[PDB]
Amino acid sequence: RFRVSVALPVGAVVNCADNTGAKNLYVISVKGYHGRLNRLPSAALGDMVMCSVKKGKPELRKKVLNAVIIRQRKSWRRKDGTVIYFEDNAGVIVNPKGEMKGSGIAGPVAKESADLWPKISTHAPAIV
Amino acid sequence: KFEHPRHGHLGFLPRKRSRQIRGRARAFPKDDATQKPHLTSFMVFKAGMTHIVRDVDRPGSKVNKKEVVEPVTILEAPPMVIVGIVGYRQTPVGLKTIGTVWAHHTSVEFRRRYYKNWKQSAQLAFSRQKQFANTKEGKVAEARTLNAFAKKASVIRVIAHTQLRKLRNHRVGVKKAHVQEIQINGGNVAAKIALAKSLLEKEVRVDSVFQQSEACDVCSVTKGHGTEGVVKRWGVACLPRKTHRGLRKVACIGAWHPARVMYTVARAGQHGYHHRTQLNKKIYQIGRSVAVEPNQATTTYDLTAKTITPMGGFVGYGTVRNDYVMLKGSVSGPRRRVMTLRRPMAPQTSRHLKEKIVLKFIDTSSKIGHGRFQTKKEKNQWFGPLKKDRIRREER
Amino acid sequence: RTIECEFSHFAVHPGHGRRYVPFAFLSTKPVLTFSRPKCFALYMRKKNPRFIPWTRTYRRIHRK
RNA sequence: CGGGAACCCAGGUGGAGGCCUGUAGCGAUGCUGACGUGCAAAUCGCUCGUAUGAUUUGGGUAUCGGAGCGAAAGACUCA
RNA sequence: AAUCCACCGGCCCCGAAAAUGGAUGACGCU
RNA sequence: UAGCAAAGAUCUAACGGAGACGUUGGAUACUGGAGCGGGGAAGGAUUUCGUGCCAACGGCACUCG
RNA sequence: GGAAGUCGGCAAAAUAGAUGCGUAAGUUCGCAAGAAGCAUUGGCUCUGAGGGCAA
RNA sequence: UUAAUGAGAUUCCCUCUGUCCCGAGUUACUAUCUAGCGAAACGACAGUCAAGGGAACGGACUUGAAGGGCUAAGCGGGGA
RNA sequence: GCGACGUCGCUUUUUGAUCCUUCGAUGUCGGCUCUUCCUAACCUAGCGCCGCAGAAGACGCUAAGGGUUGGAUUGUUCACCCACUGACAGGGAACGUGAGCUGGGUUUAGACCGUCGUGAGACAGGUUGGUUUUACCCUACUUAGCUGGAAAUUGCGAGAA
RNA sequence: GGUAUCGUGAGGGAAGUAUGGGGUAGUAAACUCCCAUGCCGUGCCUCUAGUUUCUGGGGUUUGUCGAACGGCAAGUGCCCCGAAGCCAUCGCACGGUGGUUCUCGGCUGAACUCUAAGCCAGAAGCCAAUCCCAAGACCAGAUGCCCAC
RNA sequence: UACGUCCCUCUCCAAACGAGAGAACAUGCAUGGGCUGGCAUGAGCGGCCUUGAGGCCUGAAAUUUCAUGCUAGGGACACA
Ligand SMILES: [Mg+2]
Ligand SMILES: [Mg+2]
Ligand SMILES: [Mg+2]
Ligand SMILES: [Mg+2]
Ligand SMILES: [Mg+2]
Ligand SMILES: [Mg+2]
Ligand SMILES: [Mg+2]
Ligand SMILES: [Mg+2]
Ligand SMILES: [Mg+2]
Ligand SMILES: [Mg+2]
Ligand SMILES: [Mg+2]
Ligand SMILES: [Mg+2]
Ligand SMILES: [Mg+2]
Ligand SMILES: [Mg+2]
Ligand SMILES: [Mg+2]
Ligand SMILES: [Mg+2]
Repeated sequence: RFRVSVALPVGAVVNCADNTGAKNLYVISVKGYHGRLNRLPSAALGDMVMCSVKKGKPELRKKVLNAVIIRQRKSWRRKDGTVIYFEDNAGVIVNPKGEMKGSGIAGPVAKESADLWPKISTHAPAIV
Repeated sequence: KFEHPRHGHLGFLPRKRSRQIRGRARAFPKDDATQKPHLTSFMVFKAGMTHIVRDVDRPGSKVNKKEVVEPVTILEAPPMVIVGIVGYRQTPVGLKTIGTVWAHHTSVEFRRRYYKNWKQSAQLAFSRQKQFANTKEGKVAEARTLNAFAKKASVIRVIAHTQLRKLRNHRVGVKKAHVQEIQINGGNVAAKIALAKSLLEKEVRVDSVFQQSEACDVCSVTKGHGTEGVVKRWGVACLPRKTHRGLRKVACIGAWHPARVMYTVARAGQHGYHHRTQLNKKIYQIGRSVAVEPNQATTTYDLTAKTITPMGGFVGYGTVRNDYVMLKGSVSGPRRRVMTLRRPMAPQTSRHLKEKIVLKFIDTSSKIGHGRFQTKKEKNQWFGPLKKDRIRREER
Repeated sequence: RTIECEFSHFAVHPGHGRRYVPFAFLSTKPVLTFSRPKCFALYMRKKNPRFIPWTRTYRRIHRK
């Protein structure tokens, strides 16, 4: 895990950078979060979340499923001291265990999500 | 049923103004008589902050790898002039002083500390102690209590003050001398005065007290904010937008019983300007003065020539002219507030607190801006003879 | 060890700028660097570096 | 009127309407805003309803106490 | 040269516990 | 003590005065022609005007009202 | 990030003028409708027409 | 049953946002201090607690525990 | 591990009584917010013990120290699912908490409906719309000062960690 | 006596806590550690972010000073950028200590076993300590300086 | 008449007001220069871009070093 700034509270619509059909990733809840009071579960760059697809194919829509954040539109300060961020939120849609599930990513997957998911980096056009 | 973890820390009550700005070690380390007599504290002045780049160690994931940007603090540390020696009895009501030998000379900044005007005064402070020291009964009544600091004493504390005429900083508006007792943590108290008696009336510079890669504890007084409300002082919560009589409050500050407000509920009052300690602040460089080494911030991988002082000084402090100390991270001061270093309490035996350090880069880019230039002789290289100097370096 | 800026070609000493990964492609570098948020806010607006008096390329056009 | 053995396709004209936006006017929905020892024995702010009308308003003039008057709330009839 | 098989009787051990701090009335007494 | 917090910010000279006050000049403003405008009805009836005055009344003050 | 706040989008934002293009469901054919929805707006020098007074 | 109309009641969606996660900074005006002015509601006396008993949830009683005095700004627990 | 049969102590966020306090007024549930407290331990923490080989559960004791979530529908408490989590334990504090907020439910005066009633009207039936004042006083707390003080302001009264 | 400085510290407060990982080790599984993260706490402003009455610099809009220059009015016109300061689990730093006992494994054996006396041992626990406050705990703590009468 | 403290002024690590940290011929204050940093090419002019990263702002609730300018010492107790 990393000291990534949190960007995607529960109820955020991330879009799908994975050629599996979906378009949105309404964040249902962050997998791994330990509850705190009145605190909205906030996803981060490497975090795996649970999602419902709000736009895309119906064969995956009305269903709770998993996703790993690819890209974060919120600037997190890398520990090397380089504050970096993206055009757009993005998340792959993933196996409940954690696996790629979907055609290799159409976006620059970030470092904080590749070395926490050895199955994403092998499908991502660039790492940044 | 439902609840949350309690707001703020009850072990910093009362949230009260510290009784002096001078940071003062409440407790000095445990006396290990297996060590050498030494000085376990030192007063520095918070210049400001900056950040540096470090070659990392301690194999982990973010470590044993490429460098890291870690924020640091620059604490200007002029040498301290020891004036006295103070010994304590170990009596059943807690330590009590058993006398205080002074030096024969006592710097004119030290004697200001026993005044509040000093310029309409007649400067009689330590007049009958300079005179009576040159006597013979003086030498008697001085070795009569040094021969006491071995019979009755257990804790031996020199009295050091700061050199401020040696601190050409003006924004430190004070010309008194900050006076601080400093524990000696050697062994065999007989040989503990021997140190004290020796370095008395001699300047003690900070590297004599501390070493480079080891950590201290920073007794200091927080930046004050006056009367802060409940949401800022304790960080409780804001009531909803809809609230009447406003929303920056604690709604319920008491049940029916007890029918008194508790000391635990949050209320508005002094925030900041409290005495804090900041255990385990790790020194990264304890570099000497520009008067002796005008290449402070150039270690091995910045072969350029520069100093700690950023472009345009530290904001609100000035230039660092003395034996600065570079800690790691935050220090509970505003600029030009005296900090007291202290050798730490913790066991400190760890691969995260006892590891040595090399600094591959330090930033002298100006605090006042954004700064894109280190070492202003790089700024001149970016630009050209623009019209400011062109109207002077071409008008002759 | 100072990665030079993207839109104004400043020198960015480590820990000052704020890098940026556009949702696009680049064989050169996928991450863009900006010293000041002025340099970036004026890049989503997407001026050109030339035609801006304080950038660096302007100081290859207005200098000759 | 243009244009084609029925009366449709369009072009203008004109300026209707308990029509619309909106100023005054007249109202008072929301903030359950601000005041609540008021500015005020009911006000203030913003929002808001209507604004050619079954409209608003002046003066005069009618109808009042077991009564009057009421598009009716037992409303109003000098707090 | 003592040692048993069953029970009667408590003082006393557990059975038994709450929520402001805490009451033989207080200290204290053994 | 609560308060004297909605609605226009007075600034200056030299003059007067027993003294923050007034007057004049200059300055910057505000009302902004559904007006802090000029006229009337209803109502009030000397509030008009001038010269004084300054006790208490003008919720501060006043040389002014 | 975007109603997860809250009894409740309360409040605030947002929308916005003009012009051009389009504009469904339903329907008492009048409407709905400013539907929705897009699109263009500056400054400048121009070039067009648009009219009263006779051989 | 219904087109239109609705400061009507209701639900969703879109947009939008400090409603919120989670708050932060700024601004007038106040509060604050001052000069001038100056009320009132209210008022037995008052006025630290715990426990006991008690018209059974005490400010006074009982037994303990705190308490030097006078103070300015707050707050809203109590003074049923 | 409890279960026949059974019983016997102690239990209040219990179902009701009682009518003792309050009728010249203890302002109504729920929330928000915040603090506290208890253990009958939900989690972590400590061994214990089994048909407890590892794994992994299994039973138990000790501990109040720390921790115990985010949502959808509901005014709700409760309930229910959703999802996270080490787990989302159970309680008190005047059913903690309106001179703190909110005003959704109770909530009257308007109105509609259902049943009832000859009718006016009734319903602890439904629906909609519907005041939320005052701290400037004492203490509590919170910070902020000042000044006296040892026969705790007095005797000279005398006690030095 | 005053005034001044340095301490003492009775007493009160009190806080750090979870989770994953690597490690040796599919080992008649964990455990000093190594590594992060999260929450809480206390700080901080180097960076990043927010904030702008530096109304800083610029741009622009209606009105307006005869017009530029320059301004001004729009209770800060609007807009872009903006240092300083403040501030964010939006940034950052830091928060791993000694005894004492009971559960308990157990020792000696009496009158064979842990306890009847003699006893080690240790998780929490409590207790101090670090930490915050500080003699109305009235400091015969130490110390600087000094009167008139 | 003592040592001293306090007020007035100034400073600002402090601050609602007190209190605090200070200074009291000092780099103290005020200007200017320089640095540092914001902005983004100034009125005017030559041939619209050129002068030109120009002009302006930069410590002020209070960035940093250099040159010149002025620069209360009076009160109140202590004190009898
Ligand atoms: Mg309200
Ligand atoms: Mg209107
Ligand atoms: Mg008439
Ligand atoms: Mg959206
Ligand atoms: Mg009365
Ligand atoms: Mg008080
Ligand atoms: Mg008070
Ligand atoms: Mg309630
Ligand atoms: Mg909710
Ligand atoms: Mg009080
Ligand atoms: Mg202590
Ligand atoms: Mg203690
Ligand atoms: Mg000031
Ligand atoms: Mg002082
Ligand atoms: Mg200057
Ligand atoms: Mg100054």
